[PDB]
Amino acid sequence: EQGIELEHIDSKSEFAHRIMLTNILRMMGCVKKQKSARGIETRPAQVILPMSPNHGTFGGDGMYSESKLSLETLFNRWHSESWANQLTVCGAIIGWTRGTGLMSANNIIAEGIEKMGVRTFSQKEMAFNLLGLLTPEVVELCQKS
Amino acid sequence: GQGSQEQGMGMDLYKTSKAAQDVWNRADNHFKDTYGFSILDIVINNPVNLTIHFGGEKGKRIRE
Repeated sequence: EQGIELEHIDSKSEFAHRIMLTNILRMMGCVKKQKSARGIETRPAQVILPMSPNHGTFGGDGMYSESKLSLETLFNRWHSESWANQLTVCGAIIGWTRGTGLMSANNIIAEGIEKMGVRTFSQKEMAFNLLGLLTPEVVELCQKS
Repeated sequence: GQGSQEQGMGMDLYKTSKAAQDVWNRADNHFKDTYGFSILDIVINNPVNLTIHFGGEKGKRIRE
């Protein structure tokens, strides 16, 4: 969603939100039922939630922020509902990742941002970090908290 | 004693008798909650490979 502020929120925005929140919940919904059916109580699937820290700091992103913030409900519903044995939540707050090696509009300023003592990531580096969330140690953590 | 065991032995009795239903289920509930399989599934279907998984707080207790 580009150049879509509050007033310009329409079809596109709602549809994206349906993708970026509702169906993901329904997907977590679907897997729970199919696991509860076969009496599989002891093999939870780990859901890697793409989190943003910039919950509407930018604007023009339409219903991006709303989707990405609403996911944080799962960190409380896991305690309070009956699906803790079938799913676990692993919220990934993703930082800066430089895309390919051309001028994808944001790569030019990456250097400038790193001169504030920030570090930006390559695709392969961020991947490693996310694959870090599937290591048997943090697997155990998801299955406690 | 041992020896004489077929697929779905005494399952005819499980369907009818209330007392039978008590015995199997209460055992079956324990097999799931402690050793993580359905003894019924074993008797009824007689599978070839069964995989026990130790994921989640409940899985941990079964692994221990």
